[PDB]
Amino acid sequence: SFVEMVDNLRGKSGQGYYVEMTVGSPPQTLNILVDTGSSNFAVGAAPHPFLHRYYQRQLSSTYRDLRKGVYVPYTQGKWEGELGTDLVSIPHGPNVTVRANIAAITESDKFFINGSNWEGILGLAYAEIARPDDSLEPFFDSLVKQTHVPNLFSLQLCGAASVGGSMIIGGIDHSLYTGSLWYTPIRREWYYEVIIVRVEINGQDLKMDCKEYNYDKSIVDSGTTNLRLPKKVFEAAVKSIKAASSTEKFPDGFWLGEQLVCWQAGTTPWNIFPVISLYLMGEVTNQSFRITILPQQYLRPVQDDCYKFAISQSSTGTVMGAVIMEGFYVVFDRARKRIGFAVSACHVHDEFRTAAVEGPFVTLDMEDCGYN
Ligand SMILES: CC(C)CNC(=O)[C@@H](NC[C@@H](O)[C@H](Cc1ccccc1)NC(=O)c1cc(C(=O)N[C@H](C)c2ccccc2)cc(N(C)S(C)(=O)=O)c1)[C@H](C)O
Repeated sequence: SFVEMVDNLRGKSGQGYYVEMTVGSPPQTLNILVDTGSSNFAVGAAPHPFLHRYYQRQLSSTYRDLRKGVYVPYTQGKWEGELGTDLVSIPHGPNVTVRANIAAITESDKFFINGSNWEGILGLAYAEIARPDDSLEPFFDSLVKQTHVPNLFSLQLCGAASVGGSMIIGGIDHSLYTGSLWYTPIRREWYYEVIIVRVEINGQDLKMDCKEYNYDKSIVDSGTTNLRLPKKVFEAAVKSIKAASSTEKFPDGFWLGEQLVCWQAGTTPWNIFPVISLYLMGEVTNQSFRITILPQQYLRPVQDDCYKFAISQSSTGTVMGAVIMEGFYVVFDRARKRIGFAVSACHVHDEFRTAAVEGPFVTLDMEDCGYN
């Protein structure tokens, strides 16, 4: 069942995790970026400098035009295209074929990435944020109503120059994580929004108003590279990581992601970089759990060893991107309106520290952490 889906994700470092899919009749094989931070299924349908191949509706026996246009803007990049429907299949997924909506991308800007090796995007979030509007069915909703595939999927993103991982569609593969799964409620169903109730850095409470962490939302977004934080939080955090690593000095544009930093290979001072603990709302009253991330997650690798600072500011709330998701087995349990976290089988090691998921913790007034 699920062993066929283990390792069905590929990618280049810093360029995104994709899965193999086929569209149309006869089947057109395509690499599709897996994005929990959006809800449209789209593929390049026109020649592009960065695209090795693209979707051809002309050669599809099954393609149906919807004669509606569509435009989709992300934080990074944008595109427009022609809405249609076609048969879609997942080679290393469940043994099924569904008719799903597909946006055929004819125009785009700063969206496709050179060398990334993917030609499309699979938005796995809810209809509420689908473009043009919620009447356009997202892929996973189509898959669930048309088949007996359970309303659940898991993502295990394995970090660094080739990355890989697993998208378990329809279930939970217990050989891919250690310890117990801890679950946080999905607050409402648009993005996969969660509520962060406490933040620690090297075991010291950031001591911020709970609400600041979730202003105006906090989402789990596999389509985003970084851990993005609200301005006030981000400044609090950076001040703390600086002070921890003040033993060395970096140009200020490093903390902005504008510049790299290098160390002679094998001498990277991981110790002076702190661990970050995010506390998430739990399932029972006054109960939370924490996930802890190593500097090996937010110092992304680019003779020597060079790194980019992968914590950034945001004006759309906290975005728990690949930085957080790598090294965790993440269960998007839509059926039970919850997201599970567990230490990944491909958690990446520190000599004297480890990524963790721990509970139970007690946290009072967790509902006050939510922003309205
Ligand atoms: C459709 C609507 C619901 C709009 N939704 C959204 O805007 C929300 N989520 C965004 C994602 O949907 C989209 C989908 C996408 C876009 C472009 C290329 C590939 C994939 N992603 C991004 O905007 C995005 C991408 C990157 C980035 O570089 N990604 C590469 C592919 C990657 C590398 C490694 C791991 C994962 C992804 C960065 C960023 N950053 C801003 S950063 C430098 O990490 O701080 C943002 C947003 C966070 O609020």
